[PDB]
Amino acid sequence: XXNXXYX
Ligand SMILES: *[C@@H]1O[C@H](CO)[C@@H](O)[C@H](O)[C@H]1O[C@H]1C[C@](C)(N)[C@H](O)[C@H](C)O1
Repeated sequence: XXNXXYX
Protein backbone atom coordinates (compact mmCIF):
# COMPACT_ATOMS: atom_id res chain seq x y z
CA UNK A 1 0.00 0.00 0.00
CA UNK A 2 1.19 3.58 0.55
CA ASN A 3 -1.44 5.13 -1.83
CA UNK A 4 -4.95 6.06 -0.52
CA UNK A 5 -8.39 5.60 -1.93
CA TYR A 6 -11.31 5.26 -1.21
CA UNK A 7 -12.62 2.96 -3.87
C1 LIG B 1 -6.06 7.78 5.65
O1 LIG B 1 -4.92 8.59 5.56
C2 LIG B 1 -5.15 9.88 6.09
C3 LIG B 1 -3.86 10.71 5.74
O2 LIG B 1 -2.74 10.16 6.27
C4 LIG B 1 -5.45 9.77 7.60
O3 LIG B 1 -5.69 11.06 8.12
C5 LIG B 1 -6.70 8.87 7.81
O4 LIG B 1 -6.97 8.70 9.19
C6 LIG B 1 -6.46 7.57 7.08
O5 LIG B 1 -7.68 6.77 7.15
C7 LIG B 1 -7.71 5.71 8.09
C8 LIG B 1 -9.16 5.30 8.24
C9 LIG B 1 -9.68 4.47 7.06
C10 LIG B 1 -10.13 5.30 5.90
N1 LIG B 1 -10.95 3.75 7.53
C11 LIG B 1 -8.65 3.41 6.58
O6 LIG B 1 -8.65 2.41 7.69
C12 LIG B 1 -7.26 4.03 6.43
C13 LIG B 1 -6.17 2.98 6.12
O7 LIG B 1 -6.86 4.69 7.63
